[PDB]
Amino acid sequence: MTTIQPFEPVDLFKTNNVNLDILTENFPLEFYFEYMIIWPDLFFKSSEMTVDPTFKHNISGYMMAKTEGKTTEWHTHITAVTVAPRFRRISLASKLCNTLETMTDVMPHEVNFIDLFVKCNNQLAIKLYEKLGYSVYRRVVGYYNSAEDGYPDTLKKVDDNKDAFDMRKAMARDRNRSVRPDGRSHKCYPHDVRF
Amino acid sequence: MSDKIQEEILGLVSRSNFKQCYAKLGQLQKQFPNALYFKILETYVKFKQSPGKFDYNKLLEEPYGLKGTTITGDTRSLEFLHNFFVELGKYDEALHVYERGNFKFPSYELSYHWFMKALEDSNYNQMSKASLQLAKYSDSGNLPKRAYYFWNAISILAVSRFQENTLSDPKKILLSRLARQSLLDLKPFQNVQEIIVYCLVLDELFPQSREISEEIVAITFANFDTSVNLYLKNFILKHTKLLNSPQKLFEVCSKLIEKGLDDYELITNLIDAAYKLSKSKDEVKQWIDENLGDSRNTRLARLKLDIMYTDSVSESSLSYYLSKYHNKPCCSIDLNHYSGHINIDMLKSIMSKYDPEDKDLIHHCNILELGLIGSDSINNYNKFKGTLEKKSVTDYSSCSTFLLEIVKDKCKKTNPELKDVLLCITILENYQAKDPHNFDTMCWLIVLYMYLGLVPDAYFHFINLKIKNVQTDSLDYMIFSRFSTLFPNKQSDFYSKTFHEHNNLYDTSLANLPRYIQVAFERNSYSKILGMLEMRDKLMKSYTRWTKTLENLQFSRLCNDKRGHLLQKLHEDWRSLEMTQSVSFSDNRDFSILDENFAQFLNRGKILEYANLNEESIFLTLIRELIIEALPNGEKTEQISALLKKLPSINLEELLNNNLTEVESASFLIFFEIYENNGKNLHDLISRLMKVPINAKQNWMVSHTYLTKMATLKTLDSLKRIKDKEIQKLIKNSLKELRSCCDDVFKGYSKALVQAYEELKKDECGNLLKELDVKAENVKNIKNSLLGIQKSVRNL
Repeated sequence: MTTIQPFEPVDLFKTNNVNLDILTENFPLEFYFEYMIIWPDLFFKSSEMTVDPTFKHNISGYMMAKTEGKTTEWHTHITAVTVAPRFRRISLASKLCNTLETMTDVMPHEVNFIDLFVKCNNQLAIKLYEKLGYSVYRRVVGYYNSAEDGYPDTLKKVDDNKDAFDMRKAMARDRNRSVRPDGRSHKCYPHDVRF
Repeated sequence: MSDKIQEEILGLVSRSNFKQCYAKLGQLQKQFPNALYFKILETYVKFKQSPGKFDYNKLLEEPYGLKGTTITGDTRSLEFLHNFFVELGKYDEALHVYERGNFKFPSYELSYHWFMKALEDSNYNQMSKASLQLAKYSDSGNLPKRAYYFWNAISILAVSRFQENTLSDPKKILLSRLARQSLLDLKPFQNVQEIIVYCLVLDELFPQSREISEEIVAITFANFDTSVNLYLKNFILKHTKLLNSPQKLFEVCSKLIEKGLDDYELITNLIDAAYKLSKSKDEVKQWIDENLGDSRNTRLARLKLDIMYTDSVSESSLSYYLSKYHNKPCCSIDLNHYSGHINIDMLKSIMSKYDPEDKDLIHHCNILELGLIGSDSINNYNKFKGTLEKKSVTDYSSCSTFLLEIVKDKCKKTNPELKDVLLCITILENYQAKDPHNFDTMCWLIVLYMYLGLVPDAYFHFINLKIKNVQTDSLDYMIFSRFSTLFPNKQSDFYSKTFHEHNNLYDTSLANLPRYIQVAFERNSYSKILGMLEMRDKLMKSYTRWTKTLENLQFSRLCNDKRGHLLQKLHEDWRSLEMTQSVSFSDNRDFSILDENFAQFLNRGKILEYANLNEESIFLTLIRELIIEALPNGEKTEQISALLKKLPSINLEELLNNNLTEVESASFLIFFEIYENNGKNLHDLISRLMKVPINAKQNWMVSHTYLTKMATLKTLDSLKRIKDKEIQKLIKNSLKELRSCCDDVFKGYSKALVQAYEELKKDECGNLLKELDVKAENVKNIKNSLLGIQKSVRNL
């Protein structure tokens, strides 16, 4: 069974069962510290009481987020979501997404909406996000461009393996102002995403 | 202008050109007669020229020591005094001067400076004193006075968790009383973090107190009305259970569950409270389902309700959970947690009731682990190896459970055979070719090679794992443990790039911690501080952190690399551990990533004897390296002598054998004889070292025993205090056979592998190989890796 537990800084030593996944990024050790320094309350993990901490890590995942924007743009941004391989395809990814909803929809956050960036070719994630009530707001061309790739010069060229989806969900207090059904047809540069 | 002088003087001090330092300081002295910073510089320069010529007590104890009267408020003057005191190992007098300086000249800047430097030394007692001085002079500061009182509480919390040995019994109560009263006087709390610290102060500094639990429960439940906090959820759940109030426990769980928190801990406490409230089983089942819907916990809550209400899991609740999760990976652990209450046959019949189409790869894996059906890994993998070509490339294949089970069964033998080790290598390599991203089998391929000493092909695996950041401290121990005696190739990417990039965690990230610690206090992220406080402590005590530096010191010695800078960092690292007043090592290695019962598997598995490293082994290796620095001087040091007493008061010979290899045990006793006994017994000691046999069956010991012999002799050759002619004759003569047998042992090791391959093709190994639907991989490829090692060993 899964219980939602705080992610302590020392739990990073207990994340190998989740971190060896190919698509899960092991961020620089400084980056893990930044999130909990400014926003500790949203930095938590998923734990299994059925897994004894003495013999094996019980952490099944950890969620990193942040709050940015002002006035109408005050929102919680989902940075990275991961689930341990032993606990996939059991809707635990949905639970953590809903966990951010009840946490940020009440005080002291009361954010207007939740947004995140997902690669356009990530059909597995796209179906998961759209299932829970999330809706795509715009396509970020060249979001994952490296230094070699350079800054994108035109929005006419689009690649699913390079562009990222500004992938959103509206809250009740937003009145769907920050979401639109035609978000796929809207294109903007990575620098245009400013909060 | 003050700093610009510092490096110039130190640079001239570093180059031993002390002569003009006095005149230039004298020129600064005549311009600035009242600048005591130059006076501290003079003593610093004096001590560097000849530590044994200048009286520490006369020049440092009376003006600046624990009874020091010369007290100044200049931050730079006090910083340099703290630096010099730390450099002398006088950590108590290092932070004593700042408390006196803040005592004589209290200011918000000086108190802030004292708080920062004491934070560097991990003197959690001092921040408790330092924070209070800031609170009184918070008027000129940038933070409210209420923040500093919490800082004192956090520092008190810091002492309680990690520096409990530094408090006398009356002092613990006084500090406990001080922590609560300071936070009480700041009520009402302004944010969640302030509430957490007060709850944190009460929870651990006032344990088992009835009024403490009620007060925490009351305030946390009040905050639950508008906001949802997981820290307060932990606080309220723990104390309400202590209160033995099922009605409150039911209300708390009901309140949080209604808010959208799908937590089994809430469900279990809701379930436990309802029984003590005599609620019917059906009422709780419908209430949980109504508010939480159909989830993993809700399906398994019924099984928990079955055990609590009937002491056995009913088929209705079990089948409902098995209706959706019979073919899920989490089915294994969830049912295992309740294996003591579930009838196996009743569970077995349900698994046989499902359709064979639903009896997928995951369903059989859940069957295999539950022990419902006997192990059929060979057939099940053959049945489900077709899932390999249809699964996603990034997706992991569960067929590893079948193949690893075979791998585990052979590896559970106490003494794996050469063919047995190679047999598992062949099986996993073909699967890993089919399952490139599966770490479960890929880690075992890594471990299999390291036991055989085959670094180059094993290192080919690590680059595919993309190990970085935290994973370096917890996963580099399969590869970088004792690297100086396994793969001494400086030109290889293994050491030049992979090893060097892995040090950035310790050389850069570890030094960057204090900057992030300061902002957490200033940004009022007090809750993460205590957990982040444990983070730094384990790092300087990390097993990987200490092993890599000591082994590199041997590796630098083996390659005749410069060690003066390397030892300096070791002393700084040793100093960093000492000022934390807790000399210990932190075993952060992740043994569980390979097997669930790896703790039982470490001590019995010769497959991981190269990774069998404990605190005693690590501490000993530090002593040998420290002897290396002291041997050219020929003088016994109190630093070494005191650490020798900290070793167990047993026979030194037996202590080595329980933590170090046989060749290391002989080599360890070598350095003591010259250091302690002036080397009277090397002639018998060196002969015993050479008598250590090197056989082709020693696997990773072959490289280990050769290079340990290679490393120790090169030290004794470069040690110029060896003056006896006769011992000088054997040391060079012993080296002659070591160079000569460089290729004799390797071709024996190379030859021995060939017959093991032939053994694999025949008898049981061959018959299963045909059953495996896998053909033996070519011999020539791994021989080149072994010959590649022999290629590098010759040039050593």
